[PDB]
Amino acid sequence: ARPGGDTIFGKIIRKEIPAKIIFEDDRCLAFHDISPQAPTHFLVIPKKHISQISVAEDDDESLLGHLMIVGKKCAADLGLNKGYRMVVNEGSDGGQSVYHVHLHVLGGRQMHWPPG
Amino acid sequence: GDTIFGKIIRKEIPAKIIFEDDRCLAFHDISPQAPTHFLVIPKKHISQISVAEDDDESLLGHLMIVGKKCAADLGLNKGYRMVVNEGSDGGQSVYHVHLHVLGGRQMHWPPG
Ligand SMILES: Nc1ncnc2c1ncn2[C@@H]1O[C@H](COP(=O)(O)O)[C@@H](O)[C@H]1O
Repeated sequence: ARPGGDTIFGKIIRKEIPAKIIFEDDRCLAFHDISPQAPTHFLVIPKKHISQISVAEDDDESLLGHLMIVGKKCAADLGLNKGYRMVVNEGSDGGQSVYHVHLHVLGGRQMHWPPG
Repeated sequence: GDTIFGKIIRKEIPAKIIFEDDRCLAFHDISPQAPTHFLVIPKKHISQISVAEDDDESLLGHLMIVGKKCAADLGLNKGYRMVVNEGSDGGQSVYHVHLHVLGGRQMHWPPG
């Protein structure tokens, strides 16, 4: 059990697969999405492996909130001064493709409603 | 300034409440975009995620944990999408921080 696991995102955490990194600390990593859906589109992920939000534990609250605080700070650092949308996809109906928790941050254009 | 979400927290206008604790409130969205569409909001008036403080971390994480628990209780066993909107480009509709939780249909990509 390599730390962070062997999903795409676990490999990125251990520098085994390349990524365009915006910010890194002891708890999380922010990097650009390889298939962007907006002019700016990045991901914020914990270093701790949690497969999906539906299985997060109560004591994971601080870490999940940290993803949002880092996401909003990275958005400011990238000049997203008109705003942005944060997204978590859970399971099949959420469209989830990578089973390591992650927060999308999208901006640099007008986002539409409904959010998919 | 006050918002309609402040009025909902204070019980001044009605909403279909799903869950409440000492620090947040979850309730069905009045303009639902999926068969299940609810909001989880802090009782603290944070106007937008861009002005949240570092010491709000665990409160924000609490919104997500409450959101995922309410989703399971509402029977969203095939999954769901969580969304926080910021500002004009994000489509933020009320200037009181709120986590959307949507499910009961396939959610699509891009997410708006
Ligand atoms: N190697 C990679 N580097 C950066 N982003 C990725 C990589 N592989 C997948 N993604 C993105 O990860 C997200 C996974 O889908 P989802 O689980 O629905 O959020 C998608 O937006 C992908 O484009």
